[PDB]
Amino acid sequence: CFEPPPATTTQTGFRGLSMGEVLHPATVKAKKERDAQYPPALAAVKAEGPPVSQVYKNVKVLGNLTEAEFLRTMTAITEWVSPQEGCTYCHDENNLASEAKYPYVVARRMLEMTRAINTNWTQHVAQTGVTCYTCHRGTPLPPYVRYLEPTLPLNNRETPTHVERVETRSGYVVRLAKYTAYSALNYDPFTMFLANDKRQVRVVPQTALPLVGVSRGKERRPLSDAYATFALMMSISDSLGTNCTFCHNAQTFESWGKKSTPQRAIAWWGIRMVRDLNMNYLAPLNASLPASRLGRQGEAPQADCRTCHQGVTKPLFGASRLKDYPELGPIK
Amino acid sequence: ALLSFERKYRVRGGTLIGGDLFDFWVGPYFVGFFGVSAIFFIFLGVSLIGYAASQGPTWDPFAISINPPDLKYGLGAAPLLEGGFWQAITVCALGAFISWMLREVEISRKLGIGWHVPLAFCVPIFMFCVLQVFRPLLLGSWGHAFPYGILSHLDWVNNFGYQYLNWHYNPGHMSSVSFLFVNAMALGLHGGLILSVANPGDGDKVKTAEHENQYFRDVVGYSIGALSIHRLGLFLASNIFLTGAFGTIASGPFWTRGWPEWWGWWLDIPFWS
Amino acid sequence: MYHGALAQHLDIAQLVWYAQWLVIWTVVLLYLRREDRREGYPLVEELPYPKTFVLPHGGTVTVPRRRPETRELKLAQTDGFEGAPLQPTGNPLVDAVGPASYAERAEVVDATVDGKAKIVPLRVATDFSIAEGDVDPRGLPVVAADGVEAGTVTDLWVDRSEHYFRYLELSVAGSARTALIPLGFCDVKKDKIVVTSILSEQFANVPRLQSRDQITLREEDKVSAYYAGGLLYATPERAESLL
Amino acid sequence: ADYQTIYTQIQARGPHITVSGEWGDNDRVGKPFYSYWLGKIGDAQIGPIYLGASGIAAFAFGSTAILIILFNMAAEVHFDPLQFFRQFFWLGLYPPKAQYGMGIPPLHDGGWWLMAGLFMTLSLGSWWIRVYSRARALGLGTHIAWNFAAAIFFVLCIGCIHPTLVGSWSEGVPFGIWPHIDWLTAFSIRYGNFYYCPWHGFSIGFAYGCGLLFAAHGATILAVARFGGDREIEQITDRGTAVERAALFWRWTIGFNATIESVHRWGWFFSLMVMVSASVGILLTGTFVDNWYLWCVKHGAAPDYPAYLPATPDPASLPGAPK
Ligand code: BCB
Ligand code: BCB
Ligand code: BCB
Ligand SMILES: C/C=C1\c2cc3[nH]c4c(c3C)C(=O)[C@H](C(=O)OC)c4c3nc(cc4[nH]c(cc(n2)[C@@H]1C)c(C(C)=O)c4C)[C@@H](C)[C@@H]3CCC(=O)OC/C=C(\C)CCC[C@H](C)CCC[C@H](C)CCCC(C)C
Ligand SMILES: CC(C)=CCC/C(C)=C/CC/C(C)=C/CC/C(C)=C/CC/C(C)=C/CC/C(C)=C/CC/C(C)=C/CC1=C(C)C(=O)c2ccccc2C1=O
Ligand code: HEM
Ligand code: HEM
Ligand code: HEM
Ligand SMILES: CC(C)=CCC/C(C)=C/C=C/C(C)=C/C=C/C(C)=C/C=C\C=C(C)\C=C\C=C(/C)CC/C=C(\C)CCCC(C)C
Ligand SMILES: [Fe+2]
Repeated sequence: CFEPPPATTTQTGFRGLSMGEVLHPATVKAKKERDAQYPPALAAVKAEGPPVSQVYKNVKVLGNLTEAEFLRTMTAITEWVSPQEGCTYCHDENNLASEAKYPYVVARRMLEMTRAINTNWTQHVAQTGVTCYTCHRGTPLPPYVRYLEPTLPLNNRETPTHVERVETRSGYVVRLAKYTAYSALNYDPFTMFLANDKRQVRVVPQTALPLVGVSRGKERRPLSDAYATFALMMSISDSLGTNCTFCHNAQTFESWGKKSTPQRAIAWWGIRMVRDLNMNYLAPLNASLPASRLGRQGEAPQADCRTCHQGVTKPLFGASRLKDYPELGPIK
Repeated sequence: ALLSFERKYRVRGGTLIGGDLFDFWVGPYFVGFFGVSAIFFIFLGVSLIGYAASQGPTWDPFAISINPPDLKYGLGAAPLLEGGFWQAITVCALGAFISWMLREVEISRKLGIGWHVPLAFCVPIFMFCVLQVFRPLLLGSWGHAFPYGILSHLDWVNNFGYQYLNWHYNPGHMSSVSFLFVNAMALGLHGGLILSVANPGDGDKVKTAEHENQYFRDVVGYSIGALSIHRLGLFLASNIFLTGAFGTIASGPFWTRGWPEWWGWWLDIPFWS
Repeated sequence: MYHGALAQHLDIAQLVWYAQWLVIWTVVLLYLRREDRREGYPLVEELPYPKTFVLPHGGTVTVPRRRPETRELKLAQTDGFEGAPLQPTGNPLVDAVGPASYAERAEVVDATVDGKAKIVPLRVATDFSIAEGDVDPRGLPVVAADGVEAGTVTDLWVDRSEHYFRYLELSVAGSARTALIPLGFCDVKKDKIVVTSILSEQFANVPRLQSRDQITLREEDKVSAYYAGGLLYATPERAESLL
Repeated sequence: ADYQTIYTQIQARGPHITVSGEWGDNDRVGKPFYSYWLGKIGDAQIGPIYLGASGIAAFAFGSTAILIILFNMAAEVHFDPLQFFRQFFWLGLYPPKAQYGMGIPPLHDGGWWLMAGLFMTLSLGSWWIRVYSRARALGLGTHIAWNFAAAIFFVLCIGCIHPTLVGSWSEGVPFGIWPHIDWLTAFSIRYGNFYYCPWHGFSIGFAYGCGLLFAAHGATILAVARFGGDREIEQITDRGTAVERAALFWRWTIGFNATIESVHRWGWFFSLMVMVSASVGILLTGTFVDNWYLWCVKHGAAPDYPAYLPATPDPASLPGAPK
């Protein structure tokens, strides 16, 4: 009902604009204690020895690394992906080279993905970077995943109610509003923006006057595009535990420069990164994952904003393991 | 200089303080003690506004803006050009509003009438205090309040409205808007009804108070009356800020998330979730 | 090519912006402010055509008003200034000056839609009665501002057009007469009628009615203003500053 | 302080008054009943009520308009009555999603929305006749009808007129509690911030102005209720001490004053310009203005603030950046 005083607030614009984050000191401290569960880096190993390409039977990505570094990598991977089962979740106990189980082939595709984010998408991740834990958080299935339709609850670990289930058609708006931060926007921002590069987010014209040949009849973009942009931004703001002012001067949402904060550019690179992972990486693996993991339309669970962030402007409060594990990007 | 009936009403007495010393008229304006203080508050304010505007980038009325200090300054004293100007105009504004009310109290006592008008002006003063003094106090800085500019204060409401995702969903704002629309609608109904009876058109007779009561009984079925309409009109106008004062103050100190998310006491009840 | 882009750097939205401020100031300055001047003019100590209203019960009356006889005001100036206040020369309650001043209304009894006298007592209005739940003031004493029983309410005066009580008829103690008072000056109690406006020794000078069973608009102003004067003129302390 | 202004201390009761009109004196339906508690803050009598050929038709077109939306609200919660009461606020009827232009939208996509709005138009249209004819039957001015006409004039500007000008039925206002709330943001976004529209600025000024006027006038009449300031009809034709004290309060406060009748013209014109200025804004919105912020920048009305956080260029304009 109410969040008890006081409240921690910041400044993101010129004084008097009321720009900045509005945060509750109990909610954030509940988020830090969840994010502090980040497993610390493993001890430094010996760099002297032959690369694992000559040593082992089936290694195609981490082939340059030594046996000491490779085992360390696999010990770290288990601590972030499948610690409740262990090595045997993705391996056969007698054969570590064979690809008899499904979490092996997906893992190798996820490795090329994680390396790519810390090598190519550094405009977003910078020197902080991301690991396996940033999304998985010590579970094989990432808590926050998205299908081709809105689902509840956001965290899939939670036991859902009958109405919140995607099967019951009576609670569609319930699944629709919660993803758009409790708003009755009849638009899914994931399937229209976050999944593919089919739709342009920007809906506001850069001209003071309407150009002739675009502002009359079928030439016009429907108002639904302005709704969905607003529906996307709500999903964006709720996933980072912040508001518009963090990236916008509400005076003008379309303009960049003094009206935009250095984080809006990062957010833009966030949109372009999510799509590339969804399309090139998180879409073709539907044949790699079983029929149980799939949704309803034969699609694989894809990522968005909250997948790493989980309710904070930065995933895990600026925690970096990039230097600790150079095998996850950037790649030379 | 006076109305054809004013002379007999212009008498000594009615002042709260000052006595006979301030009791007189400047043209049509009455002064009193609070007339002197008000003018002083208005004078010193505009003078410092005229001093801050020459220290600004432009002279365009739409663009003229004087802003509060940074949030890191807190509720302490801020430098003149760094929100200090704003800190002086606020006190000057408050004093000008407070003294103007008490001046209207000094006028109401002289005419032997009710105290309803200066008591109705306490509401917009109260709402000015919520935005500029009350809500900033609970947070901990003077910078949260709005700047004094024609177009600049619109951008403050914009960001502050957007800080909690969607402001329409605010329960205090909902009722605030509800009373803003219902008061304007009633003034269109009341203002139109009085002119309809008095002016039937052409060479027709001015109707009676029974015709007032007959019209609404024929249109909607229920009439409030001739005295009660001015009571509700005052009620519907006051409750714009009365309900609005609780929507603004909750945003921040009592609620940090978005206001659509506040509607989670109804939807997520275990038995229909 | 832009929709609305005409000559120069101007646009259609800019032109209407001027046309918007055009019609407003025209309605405000050339009409609304002129209608504000139909009462209280000319200036003592731009004008509109004096408007005409056809009365509900035969006849007409033009605004503003010009009366055949003047009312002398028994007041004297405090000082030689133009906006200088005026001071009562005698008793302001009977002379009707300041808050005790009544307007120059017509001396006719107010009328309903059917013509009948609007403000009448319950002795003329027999079909009218007090609602169940509220107090019947007939037979309850009237205690004045000084805490003294000034009289006793004998009947109630009702508006026959709106179904609403307006006046309380009470026979003044030690006067043998009846004096009227608007309900606005009264605090209704179950045992008493509370009036803080005037002293008990001032209940006898309340403007007297021409008829016992009917009241005119001017008489409705004389009575209402009389108690309004007492707010500032009942005790020698009600005229000076509070603090 | 006056107690009669707070509440009716003693309420008056009697036989009800029936003012004969030109037509329809037998069309009055309802046995009059009286409430004691409502009589404290107003009039006790509730009823009777007139129907007429203009009143029943409006209920006929109105109910049909409401039946369409309520049936579309139940279809979203899959006929579930328990989920209909839980999600009622979020539920609503929406315009066409994809772009079709000015042709008739498909049943499932803005088709029922157009029909619900069509029965809405005839409902408000037939009610205006009820607002107009009742004044003409009782020998009054048509002031209330004209104030209602401007109110109707604004609804159609955001209902059918603006969609006709630009050429898209998707521009319209959806039905529902939150869905119509969501439109106010989606329409302010498309045309570059509605704060920089002068006519939005005017309408707000008149919307606030009606609040100021009614808080003043409402308190003013209550202040002179002891003199008979509530009897406004007899105060215009015959200037009483009530309106004399009412006019002299403001003259000594602000410098000038209205009359008893003219201040109602002030309250009516302010009410009228909440709808007139709002209509002109929407008419210019889309037809002659694409962005309202850039319009105040084009003319130089808009103010500018220094960058607290480093100025942020558009990453889309970078050489080789993804589209
Ligand atoms: C981003 C935009 C949102 C927003 C953000 C917002 C915020 C942040 C706040 C409001 C508030 C309010 N909004 Mg809202 N809003 C409103 C209307 C309203 C009001 C009902 C309400 C109260 C305004 C107020 O507090 O004035 C205050 C007026 C004051 C203080 C005037 C002081 C008077 C002073 C004493 C006298 C001045 C004297 C002068 C100096 C002398 C001048 C003399 C000259 C002539 C010489 C409507 C009708 C809509 C529609 C149609 O959508 C809407 C949408 C939005 N609002 C958007 C969703 N709104 C307020 C509220 O209470 O809601 C919770 C509020 O705080
Ligand atoms: C959420 C509520 C906020 C809000 C959001 C808001 C919006 C969205 C819009 C306005 C608009 C307006 N606001 Mg504003 N506002 C303003 C000023 C103004 C006016 C320029 C204008 C018309 C409002 C009106 O008609 O009122 C009733 C008063 C009347 C009719 C008397 C005339 C007063 C005159 C218009 C005010 C002139 C002020 C001058 C700049 C003079 C400054 C004083 C000098 C001597 C130093 C003041 C001075 C205050 C104070 C004292 O608190 C205030 C409170 C607020 N505004 C709240 C903080 N305001 C409208 C506008 O046109 O802005 C561009 C508009 O669209
Ligand atoms: C993101 C949000 C923005 C926004 C979006 C917005 C839009 C899109 C529009 C407005 C408009 C307006 N805004 Mg704004 N707004 C306003 C207030 C206002 C109003 C002055 C004005 C007209 C609203 C109105 O009176 O319609 C309420 C009254 C109505 C709708 C009349 C209803 C009467 C009807 C005939 C009766 C119908 C009821 C029947 C019983 C039902 C029968 C139907 C049946 C058959 C189903 C304030 C005070 C603020 C502040 C404080 O910032 C604000 C900020 C914003 N607005 C934000 C910047 N606003 C309107 C405007 O002025 O146009 C330019 C407008 O179109
Ligand atoms: C229920 C509440 C409603 C309501 C009610 C009533 N309203 C009343 C009364 C009642 C009863 C009167 O008694 C009194 C009056 O006289 O009758 C006209 C008054 C008044 N309401 C005014 C403005 C008004 N009403 C607003 C809102 C509502 N009214 C709501 C709807 C708004 C909005 C919405 O913003 C405004 C701007 C003034 C005209 C007048 C103050 C005069 C004054 O106090 O003089 C003394 C003060 C001055 C002359 C100015 C002082 C100079 C300072 C130092 C410099 C200015 C600094 C400033 C802070 C900078 C900001 C500018 C920037 C934003 C650009
Ligand atoms: C010369 C000098 C400085 C002397 C010193 C004395 C002194 C302190 C003077 C004060 C000087 C100052 C600051 C003056 C400025 C006063 C102000 C704030 C003026 C604002 C003017 C504006 C823009 C007003 C807009 C409000 C508006 C729409 C008004 C028009 C409608 C009117 C007049 C309403 C008032 C009014 C109401 C409300 C009634 O109910 C009523 C009932 C019966 C008869 C008359 C009336 C009546 O006139
Ligand atoms: C600490 C426990 C683990 C150990 C000791 C371990 C050990 C090994 C070994 C020895 C190989 C090479 C086998 C060969 O070809 O000869 C290998 C390959 C591989 N294993 Fe593991 N493993 C562990 C856990 C995991 C987990 C949890 C995953 C999946 C998340 C995984 C996925 C893979 C992949 C993708 C390869 C291919 C190497 C490459 O090309 O990068 N393993 N592992
Ligand atoms: C719900 C609150 C928000 C609203 C209403 C909002 C508003 C908007 C609007 C209307 C646009 C489109 C303007 C145009 O046409 O160019 C936009 C663009 C953008 N905003 Fe927001 N904003 C919000 C929150 C955020 C947040 C929290 C971020 C940062 C994480 C952000 C980052 C961006 C970016 C990157 C774009 C460019 C879109 C693109 O080109 O792909 N916004 N915003
Ligand atoms: C479209 C979806 C996303 C958006 C709009 C978004 C937005 C943002 C924004 C605005 C920041 C700046 C925070 C700050 O510096 O204070 C940020 C930082 C960050 N994001 Fe995202 N995010 C999204 C999804 C993701 C995903 C999928 C990942 C994982 C690859 C991710 C990883 C990170 C990391 C590691 C940082 C911190 C880097 C730094 O130090 O600035 N985000 N994001
Ligand atoms: C070529 C021709 C055929 C096309 C042109 C037709 C035409 C003129 C179309 C114009 C359509 C129009 C005017 C559309 C306007 C839509 C607008 C402005 C909608 C705005 C607001 C809608 C709102 C607030 C929704 C209200 C709905 C509800 C409150 C829901 C349910 C109703 C109730 C709960 C009240 C029932 C009462 C109950 C207690 C018995
Ligand atoms: Fe009135």
